[PDB]
Amino acid sequence: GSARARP
Amino acid sequence: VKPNYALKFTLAGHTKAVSSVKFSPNGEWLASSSADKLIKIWGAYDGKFEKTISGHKLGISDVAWSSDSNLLVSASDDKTLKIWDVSSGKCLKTLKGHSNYVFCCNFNPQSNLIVSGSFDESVRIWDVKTGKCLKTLPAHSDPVSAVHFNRDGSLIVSSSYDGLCRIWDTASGQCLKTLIDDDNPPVSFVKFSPNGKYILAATLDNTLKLWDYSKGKCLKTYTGHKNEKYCIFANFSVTGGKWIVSGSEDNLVYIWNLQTKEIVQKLQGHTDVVISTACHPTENIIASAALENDKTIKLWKSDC
Repeated sequence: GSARARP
Repeated sequence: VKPNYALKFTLAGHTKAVSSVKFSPNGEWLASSSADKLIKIWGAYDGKFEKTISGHKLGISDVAWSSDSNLLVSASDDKTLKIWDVSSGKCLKTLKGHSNYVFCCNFNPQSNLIVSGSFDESVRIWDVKTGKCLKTLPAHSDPVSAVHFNRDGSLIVSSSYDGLCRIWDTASGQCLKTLIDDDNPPVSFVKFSPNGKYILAATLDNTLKLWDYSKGKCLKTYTGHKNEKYCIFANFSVTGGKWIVSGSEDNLVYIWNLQTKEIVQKLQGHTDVVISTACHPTENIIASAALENDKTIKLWKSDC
């Protein structure tokens, strides 16, 4: 994933 | 007066969530970055896929163009930024020094510097030519969600989960202003207006605000969208009517009248959180992109 796409 | 954005293209090809889309300053291209560790380049006007750029070893949270549209910089969970030659696809530089995920990045207008923000709570300023880190700013007390230069590069604005927006003097690295809210909601996005006099700031309480940052006065608020969880890009649209554009966690693109604060359009069609929107530099074109249940980019066009 990527940090921006994770809550 | 309201825009009439209509869907023109859906751009499929990323295999995980899209994280950020940006148009090239010369208007030719859209770049997209993704949790799938890839950058993709697409034609801004016909949506045609151009190329894939790869080399990050973990996912990418942001991408940004140099002012001459020749370079890109990307921010990755692998704790690095990479500078890319768009024409060749080659990684020209790897920017090392953050100690946690790099979340956001931008070139200055001169495009001799890059600014980055990270989960390590710092803002770093990098020399594009050498790749050296010139300054590390102890900017915030929680992850930095956005970084942006103003029109002449003399200021940086940063935002954070710590609830603050800060304005920094690029040359010295000193903090010139802190914008504070008593409820301290996380600030999930910030950027300067095209003229540099205002900042647009998103907070994770479903709210966007337009600030005159020197006076420390909130001039406008925009509501109606859903934003409690993700760092969603928002934009000034100035090629036609003067709008504010944002993604939303209800899978819609929201467009407001900047001055009246009314919602003037909602763009339907994505099937997951619209994490990123971008406005074309010269045409009334919006790019939008969504998270893992969707993974597509959509291009929309309006007559105003």
